[PDB]
Amino acid sequence: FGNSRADMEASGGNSFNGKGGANASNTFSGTLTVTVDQVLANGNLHVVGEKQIAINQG
Amino acid sequence: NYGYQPLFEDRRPRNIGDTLTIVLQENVSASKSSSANASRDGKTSFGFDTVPRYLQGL
Ligand SMILES: CCCCCCCCCCCCCCCC(=O)O[C@H](CCCCCCCCCCC)CC(=O)N[C@H]1[C@@H](OP(=O)(O)O)O[C@H](CO[C@@H]2O[C@H](CO)[C@@H](OP(=O)(O)O)[C@H](OC(=O)C[C@@H](CCCCCCCCCCC)OC(=O)CCCCCCCCCCCCC)[C@H]2NC(=O)C[C@@H](CCCCCCCCCCC)OC(=O)CCCCCCCCCCC)[C@@H](O)[C@@H]1OC(=O)C[C@H](O)CCCCCCCCCCC
Ligand SMILES: O=C(O)[C@H]1C[C@@H](O)[C@@H](O)[C@@H]([C@H](O)CO)O1
Repeated sequence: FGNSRADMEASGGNSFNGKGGANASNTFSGTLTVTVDQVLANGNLHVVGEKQIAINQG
Repeated sequence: NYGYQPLFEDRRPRNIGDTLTIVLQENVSASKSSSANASRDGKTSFGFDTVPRYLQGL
């Protein structure tokens, strides 16, 4: 060890960060009167309805 | 008019010319939202700053 033959110095680093996300929301707060389309074998009713409103410009 | 008219019924419209009152009170509101994100970060390092005499080769 007379010289710096044994003198040693070293550093090392490794950092990793990963992220991920997702969202999906929906809301509906109306009331619509529909009409029966047909009666199924079990008695369930197929209902279809439509409502058109022309407030102004569309 | 010679038609029959009930006494105790609510006088609902029954024929072509009958008139009815409609209260609109319409209120519809629908909303929809969605989001997504993805972040990846990495950063690596390595350094001696001092190398032993026996390791100077590499
Ligand atoms: C998943 C695991 C799978 C297994 C993987 C296997 C290993 C997968 C491979 C890992 C090793 C990387 C290979 C690097 C060399 C190489 O091939 O790929 C190079 C390109 C890179 C591609 C790599 C992509 C991989 C892709 C990734 C793949 C990963 C999988 C090409 C090249 O060759 N470029 C080359 C060129 O550049 P240029 O182009 O510009 O011309 O020339 C210049 C100048 O040459 C120098 O000149 C000096 C004087 O000037 C002279 O010194 P002097 O004494 O004479 O004065 C000096 O001589 C000397 O070292 C003198 C002497 C030093 C002895 C000191 C004691 C050290 C002991 C150290 C002990 C090591 C302990 C592990 O030697 C040696 O005995 C070396 C030790 C051999 C150990 C054998 C392992 C036994 C198992 C021991 C097992 C231990 C059990 C516990 C001269 N050095 C040379 O020639 C170069 C070479 C000479 C080869 C002849 C020796 C016998 C080889 C014999 C066989 C080797 C075969 C592999 O040595 C090496 O490093 C070889 C390292 C091998 C380690 C493998 C471990 C296997 C584990 C086994 C595991 C299964 C070089 O700088 C440059 O190389 C360099 O920079 C390299 C740099 O230094 C060192 C950085 C290392 C950091 C880690 C990598 C980090 C990289 C990470 C990012 C990708
Ligand atoms: O005993 C040896 O082998 C040495 C001692 C140091 O001086 C070393 O560095 C080397 C030098 O390179 C000679 O010129 O000689």
